[PDB]
Amino acid sequence: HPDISVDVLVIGAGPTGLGAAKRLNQIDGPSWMIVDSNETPGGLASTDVTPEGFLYDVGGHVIFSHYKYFDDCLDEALPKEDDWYTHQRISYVRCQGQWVPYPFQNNISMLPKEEQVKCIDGMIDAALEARVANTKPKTFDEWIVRMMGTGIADLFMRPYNFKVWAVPTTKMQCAWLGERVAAPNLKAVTTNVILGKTAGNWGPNATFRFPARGGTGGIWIAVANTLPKEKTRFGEKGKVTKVNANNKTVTLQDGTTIGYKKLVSTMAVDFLAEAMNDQELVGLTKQLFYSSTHVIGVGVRGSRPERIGDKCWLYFPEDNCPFYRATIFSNYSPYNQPEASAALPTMQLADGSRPQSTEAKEGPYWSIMLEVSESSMKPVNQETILADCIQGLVNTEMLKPTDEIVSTYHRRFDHGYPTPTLEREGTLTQILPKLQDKDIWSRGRFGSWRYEVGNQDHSFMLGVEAVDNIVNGAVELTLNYPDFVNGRQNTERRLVDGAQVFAKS
Amino acid sequence: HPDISVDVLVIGAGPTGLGAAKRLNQIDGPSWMIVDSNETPGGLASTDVTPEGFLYDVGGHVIFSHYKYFDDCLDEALPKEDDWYTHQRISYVRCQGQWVPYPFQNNISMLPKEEQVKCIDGMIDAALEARVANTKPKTFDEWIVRMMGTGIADLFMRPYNFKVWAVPTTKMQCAWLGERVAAPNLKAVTTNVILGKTAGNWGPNATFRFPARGGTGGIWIAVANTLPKEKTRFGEKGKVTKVNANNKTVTLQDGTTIGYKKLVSTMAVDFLAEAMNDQELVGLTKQLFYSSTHVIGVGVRGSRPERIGDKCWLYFPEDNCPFYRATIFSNYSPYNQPEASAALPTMQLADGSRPQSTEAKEGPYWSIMLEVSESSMKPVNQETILADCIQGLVNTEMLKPTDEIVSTYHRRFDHGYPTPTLEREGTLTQILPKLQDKDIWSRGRFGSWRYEVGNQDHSFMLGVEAVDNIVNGAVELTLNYPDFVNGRQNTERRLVDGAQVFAKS
Amino acid sequence: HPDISVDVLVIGAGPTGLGAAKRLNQIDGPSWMIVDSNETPGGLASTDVTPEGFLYDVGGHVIFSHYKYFDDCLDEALPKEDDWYTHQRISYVRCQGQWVPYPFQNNISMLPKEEQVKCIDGMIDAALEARVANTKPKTFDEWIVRMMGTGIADLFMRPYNFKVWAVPTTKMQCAWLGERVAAPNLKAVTTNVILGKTAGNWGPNATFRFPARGGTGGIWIAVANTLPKEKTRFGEKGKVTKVNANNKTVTLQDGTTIGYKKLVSTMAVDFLAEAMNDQELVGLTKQLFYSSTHVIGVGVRGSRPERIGDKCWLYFPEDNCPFYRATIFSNYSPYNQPEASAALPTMQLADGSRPQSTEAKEGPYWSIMLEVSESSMKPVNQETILADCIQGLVNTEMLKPTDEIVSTYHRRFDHGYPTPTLEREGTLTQILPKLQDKDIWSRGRFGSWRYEVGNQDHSFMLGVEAVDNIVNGAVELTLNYPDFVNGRQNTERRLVDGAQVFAKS
Amino acid sequence: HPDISVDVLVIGAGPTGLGAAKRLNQIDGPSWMIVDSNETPGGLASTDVTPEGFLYDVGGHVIFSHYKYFDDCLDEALPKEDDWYTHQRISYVRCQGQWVPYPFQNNISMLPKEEQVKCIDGMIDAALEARVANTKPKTFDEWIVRMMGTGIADLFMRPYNFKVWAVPTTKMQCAWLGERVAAPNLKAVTTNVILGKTAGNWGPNATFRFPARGGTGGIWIAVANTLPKEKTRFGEKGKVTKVNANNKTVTLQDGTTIGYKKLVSTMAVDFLAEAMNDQELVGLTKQLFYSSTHVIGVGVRGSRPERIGDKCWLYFPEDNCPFYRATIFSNYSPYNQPEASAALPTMQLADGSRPQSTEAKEGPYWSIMLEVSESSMKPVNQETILADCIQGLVNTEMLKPTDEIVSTYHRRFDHGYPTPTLEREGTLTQILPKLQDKDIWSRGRFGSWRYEVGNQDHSFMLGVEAVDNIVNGAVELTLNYPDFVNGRQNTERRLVDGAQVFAKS
Repeated sequence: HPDISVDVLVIGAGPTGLGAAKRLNQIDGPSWMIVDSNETPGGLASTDVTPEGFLYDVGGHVIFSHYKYFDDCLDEALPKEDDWYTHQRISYVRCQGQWVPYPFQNNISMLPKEEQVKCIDGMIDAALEARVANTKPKTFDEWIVRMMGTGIADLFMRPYNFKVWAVPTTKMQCAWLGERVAAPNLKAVTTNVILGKTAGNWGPNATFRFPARGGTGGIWIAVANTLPKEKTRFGEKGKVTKVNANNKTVTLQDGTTIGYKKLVSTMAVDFLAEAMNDQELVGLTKQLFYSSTHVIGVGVRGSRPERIGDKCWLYFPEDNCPFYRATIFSNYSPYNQPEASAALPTMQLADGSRPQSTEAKEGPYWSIMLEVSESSMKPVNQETILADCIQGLVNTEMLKPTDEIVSTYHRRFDHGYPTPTLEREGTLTQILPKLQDKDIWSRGRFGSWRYEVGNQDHSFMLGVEAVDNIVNGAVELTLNYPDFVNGRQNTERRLVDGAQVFAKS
Repeated sequence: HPDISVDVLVIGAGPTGLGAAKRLNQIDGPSWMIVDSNETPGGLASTDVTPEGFLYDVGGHVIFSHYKYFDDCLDEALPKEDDWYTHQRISYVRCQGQWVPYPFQNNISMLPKEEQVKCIDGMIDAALEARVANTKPKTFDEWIVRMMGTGIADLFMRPYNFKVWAVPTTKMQCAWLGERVAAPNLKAVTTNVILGKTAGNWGPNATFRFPARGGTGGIWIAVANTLPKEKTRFGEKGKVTKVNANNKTVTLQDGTTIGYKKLVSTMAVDFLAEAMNDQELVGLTKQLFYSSTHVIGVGVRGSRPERIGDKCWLYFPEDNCPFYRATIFSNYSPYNQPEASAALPTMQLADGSRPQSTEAKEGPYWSIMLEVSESSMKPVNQETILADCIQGLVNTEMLKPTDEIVSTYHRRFDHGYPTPTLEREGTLTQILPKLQDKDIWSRGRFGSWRYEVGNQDHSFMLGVEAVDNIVNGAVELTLNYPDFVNGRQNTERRLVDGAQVFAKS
Repeated sequence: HPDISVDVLVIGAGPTGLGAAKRLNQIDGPSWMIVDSNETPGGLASTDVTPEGFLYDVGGHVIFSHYKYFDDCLDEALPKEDDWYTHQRISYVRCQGQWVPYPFQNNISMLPKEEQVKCIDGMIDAALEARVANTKPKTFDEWIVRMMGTGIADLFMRPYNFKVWAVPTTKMQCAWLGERVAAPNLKAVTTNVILGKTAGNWGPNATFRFPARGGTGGIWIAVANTLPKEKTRFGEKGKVTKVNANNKTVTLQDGTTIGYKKLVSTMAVDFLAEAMNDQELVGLTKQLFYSSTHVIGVGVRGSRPERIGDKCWLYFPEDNCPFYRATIFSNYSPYNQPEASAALPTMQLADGSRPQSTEAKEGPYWSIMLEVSESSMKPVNQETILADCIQGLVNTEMLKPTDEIVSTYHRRFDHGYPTPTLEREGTLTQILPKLQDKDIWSRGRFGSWRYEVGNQDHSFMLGVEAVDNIVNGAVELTLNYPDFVNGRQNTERRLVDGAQVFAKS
Repeated sequence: HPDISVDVLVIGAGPTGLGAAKRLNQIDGPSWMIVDSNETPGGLASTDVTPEGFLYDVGGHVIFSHYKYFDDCLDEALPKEDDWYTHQRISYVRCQGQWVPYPFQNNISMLPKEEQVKCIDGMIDAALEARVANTKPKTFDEWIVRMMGTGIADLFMRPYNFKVWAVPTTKMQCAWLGERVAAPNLKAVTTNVILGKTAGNWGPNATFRFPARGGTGGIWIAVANTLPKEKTRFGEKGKVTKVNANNKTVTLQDGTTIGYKKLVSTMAVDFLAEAMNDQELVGLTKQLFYSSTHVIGVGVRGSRPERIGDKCWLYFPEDNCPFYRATIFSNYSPYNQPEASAALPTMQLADGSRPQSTEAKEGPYWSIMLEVSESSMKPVNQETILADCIQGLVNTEMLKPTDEIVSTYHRRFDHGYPTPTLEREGTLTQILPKLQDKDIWSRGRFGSWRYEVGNQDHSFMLGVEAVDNIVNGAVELTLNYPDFVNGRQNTERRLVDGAQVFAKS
């Protein structure tokens, strides 16, 4: 007999676990509890703060929701209008000294005419091939070329994607991209070239909302706060060290044992295999591939520069900087950095020099958040990456050499991106059903390892749907059919369903 | 206040309504009731019997299930191995004096050589066109010709489908057919021709099971018998005559009134609109097209003729008989007709002549069930159709002129097939959301009018998924995504889900 | 017995007859004679002069030679360097207020951007269609739109060709255009649009030579002059009125009879039929279609305007002028108009007004030569066409309203262009063999009626090859295989062949 | 001064040389002479005879004339109807125990059904690929596969062509095949398979004529006999040993010197270079490739067996015989072998054994002529090739083991086929113009090395057209445009041209 027994045990209190917990709490049938090794819930959707008062998410986090249920829970958690700021989804690609509006191909009018020719010629070849194609592309790289042609591929998507995924495009599958035909809109691209037109894919009806305070992490603290505390176990007291799948028992770091009938596990599935002492599963999970993420944060003195303006996130295919993406984090909330009246000494200039003066000066302040990927195919020198990033900011004209840096941040996250390699699906089909047969629902960004359903809303719903499968025999649509859930508005499932309305009568 | 109040009212106890009821009963949450104007549940999945003891379903009813939940309920209803008989899915196409195994194109070796040449030439054209196609077909007819080529299309699918739908193939949409590419398998067809091969699409793996007793109707009587009797009102006492959507009140023939919070309606949506006295909906529903079905049954003295054999159902593209489909119903169960020792006089010979003797003689007996369609584009003389069908059986060499007929059956069903016209969706997307805004779930073969999800299993699940949407916020997948439910094994939803397991503890 | 007998009689001393005569004269074998109704040889390659001293060819005549034999005779006829002027092949298309370098499609960057978009979109459609094309175009019109796409076709080739041929492009064949694939060079076209570039198809090596004196007509007088005078009969005395094909006799206007063994006839073949009093041939030949040509000449006071510059010939697709082509004939030779010291009074201003003064004033002068087509499908008012042309010159900004016109010319040529209609070949393959059966070689622009071998060099060579077929069994390649002779430089036949070298030895 | 001086010297009196001679003789202008090292004209179109009286051509020689001139000279040489026998062009392919009518692909209905399936599947792939093809094949092999698909290519064209050319198909060009599209007639091939039909490409209009006496060589002896004898020098006395291209002098084996103005050389161009002591030409001509031909003749006792019948020539793709082609030479003329009354002993039986009786016995006799190719890529054991051929006759069921062989013949011809390798043209366009610059016209099967114009008529006309180029500036059409001469009836040039008619008056 174990110290604790519940119907459904949830491991992990990032978005996926909290999703499971919210649905269990709403259903209010089977007993349950949720554990996490961290005292603060949120996982990779948490937020750090520097000693100088600059917040950083785990890299650029922008919410786009495909589900009403996720909306209900965020609304419940942060119900006030001033809990949120709304922004247009404004992004550019840095290329040859220019900020090119995303998506890159509709905007090549900004490049020299000789580059436009190369790009259009390439897209003409792709259009003519697509006209007679009768096989689907097999790799990300094939998909990219067929869609963009060679010239456009080489300027952006090819080099950018290696900088993000930390594996060559030729090593990745292309199903995760969805089911749209791999072929150019030659006319649209050419029409904008001819008219000398630029056009971003944002506007009044393409926005996101971002929490007013606490960064992205503020959301998950607040969602977790709506749960009954006695059913949570967050911190050292909730760290899982052993999972005995045959006994349906979990052991915590402090020796506590928890018996379950069903397990929803949201920790990285390779960690789960180890915790299970299951050598066959360990072997299989070791076949999966992932990249690590270095988040670098830079706090800067001054009112926001005109060159920066209302930019949100930015892409960097070029090799004059180590990061693949920069976020103007100070544009997301004025509470992501200190007030103007806060006094801070200059730590260094962007050119790397350090002033002798220790004088604390006032703001205002703005803030840049950078991401650098790492894998066994792309090493990162942790000791110089901060200074390399800062030099990169100078090379891309984001910072002037004389800009005053008042805060810095660097953190490496081991499991950053689950990689859609060619082998991923073959391996997952040997892993997930095996766990399933042991009444283990492994789900989440690393729980089930599928980037195309790896955002905050997807993750949350992987937990919600897992519980719905366990209790109500629901289909796990997000897990098995990402194109299905991503291609529609999912409005049917709500924080208050008919079951609760009828029961309250 | 109404005579009776329930959370969920279900109108109709055909498979769709019975699915809603089974799911409501299993969930055992919201209060509910189910009514039907008929004392015997089953709707179009019911079974009649002649005074001579010959059973007839409402035309050929062969079950292919896409859902475990449906299987669970059938097994619960009729759990004994001897409650069912199993048969291979054996079907042929009557063509030019030959029984051609289905699928037709894989078996044209039975046709004369010069005709094989014309068929293969047509399919080569279709194959060469498919290789460069850059558009999808827009009509059923275009889809047929792209798949088969002209010659093969003209022999079977074109004339057959007119005889089924009672509208030309050029007036129907083709999304209902699913997402497969409209293109020929030229190598499959030529290979069988070169080898002189015939092959049907059946074998030990491709089977169906049929109720031992009571015909298809027997299934639904048994399923209904699992419901709590007190929550059903079947018969004149259960005939709905009025629906007041604004007050959420239903009024029955005998004046009883029922209040509901949510309505699941499975009667034909055009009747529903009439009962709502909603003139706008009456107008829209009159825009829907449907065909009526004449069912003709013929009971025949004699052991099963060799030429008939193990045949199950049969297609008739040709002009020498009015029916589009025949079923050897006596092959489905030995209890679909009287035992050999039962004595019956001969009513007539197949060529229409009087028998030599008027006395009762013994069997054994076999049985043929026929289908003739009717619409505004295809009238049917009810006065002569029985005789025309019988002459058709002689014409197609199903009966010899000498065969002795000991029973006949004819019945017209007004709502037979909901037609996938080009106009169908345009009309339905105006009807269903208006009903939905009134908390009315109109669902079923004519409740929602979509043939591609119009079988017994689809119908049952339309009711189940409607309840699940109402109670648990489930997606109505069968209703909105026919290709999705038909392309997969739906195993998640069970008659005993977690909710019930956890509650029982 | 006839007044004269020769082995080979040549009717007509345009380039074609002169070709036959030149080759007969070189071979110096069979006896021969050449006749023409005009005292001056040259036919449609002759030159008129106005009373004011302005020369006009029969519309734009620019030589491009496919044969060394043709080159040899021109060099013999006019052997001095200063007998000729060399110019680049400079041409433009007048469109929407612009002079657009030929070829039109490589220069649409001069048009408004919105129009550029339409043109490129059309040619994209054309390129994608050509990629899967499995049939050849059957009409001139289909060829055009497949090469250019709709938008580009509509701007130039379609409306221009109707103005030229005086029949719609849908009524003409396309074999005469040669064997190039009807598909666009999409990359060349979009590249120039992207680069904002213009480029004509001329340069230091794309040139023509034009005679220093006497216009094109000067070539043929000089060539004719190299023949033995006593073998020529030019003028009223040389006019053929009757051809008796059965007696192999010809009767001239003055009553003289000529007997022949072989006839090379270069008069229009419809005229030949009438002269033969052959009703079958008369019937067939009037099934052939042709347009008449109006040549309009305008002599203008002043040095060459900058806007005109080095332009040679110009195309006019648009409806603001009646002519289809203009030639800056003063650019071809300084001797095509009077010298600057020559004094001439102004006849009218370009806007039609009277000059201030009637006095004779000095030059210099420049000169424009225009062509207007006429057919039963496109009537021409002979009484207003000159004035309409002059207004057309103002509309197209070739002349200012104030420009001083000092000379005018207008002449109508009945047989101008033999039309490549869809029916042409069907008719010619009935006519030519009947004539051939009577030992009549009917050859030339209207002798054999094929425009694609209808220039000066072709015509000449048609005569040469006819003689070579008659004497030496040579293949009539220019006549039967336009694509052959046009796709190579024909170098083998020379004015001095082995035969004459060995003979003189 | 040289011993003899002529305007035009012809080296070689095979068909090419004789063509030149015949045209020079007709033109009767320049002086000329023709020399040959063999006393009997004919070259590779000569005929040998065994000591037993069996004639053998140099392999199968079947005339198909593209030219009226060639016909004229054959008619003049052998004017009587009894000088020729006419036959249909009957040929078959030996394949898996059967005689398949040519063309192979239209007759695969003869093969086992499973094999027909593989053949049709392969041709289906070829048809679909051809539908979207936009590049031409670059090798003989690519051409074959695109026309036939893999299955069919592998059964006949691939192995047969290696047996013929003695180089792999992947090493040969495909321009020599003409300009017909490389694509299958899928309908014709499947139609014959469906109807179970066979059909040869012969009939009453597909015929050839063969000389009644003296074999093919009889033609050329008779053609040579029409020449003025004093202008010929045939035999050891006419053997060219030295060519001094700079002095325009030729030296014969007996020391005689001949000066020329123009040289028509028909000897193999590699031999010409050596005789010129031109080291550069030697190096170039050594880059050409050729195969040798072994001719094996077999004289057989007996009347023609039924299994042989009216067969003319036969193809052998398979490994069970070393020859690629057999000719039933005794079907071509009754005078190709001894009369029945001729008494000859049996030399061996077809199984290789000694006959029982060594007595001379009577006929009738029939006769088989075989061809085996050899090259550096395909060596042949010359010592055993006769016996291997005879065993091959047994293996292919052409001879019974007991058949009695009364005569054998074997001869190797070093220069047999000029090979259309990928390199051929790059080499020839360096060779032929360099010879042309020296007033040397090198022409013929090995004179100009183009197999596609390498038959008797082609060769003859290469000689004629060379002369016509030299004297009348004619285009050398056969030499430079094989597709042109092969695609039409060349009727213009006759043995009596206009030149001769006019001169005789």
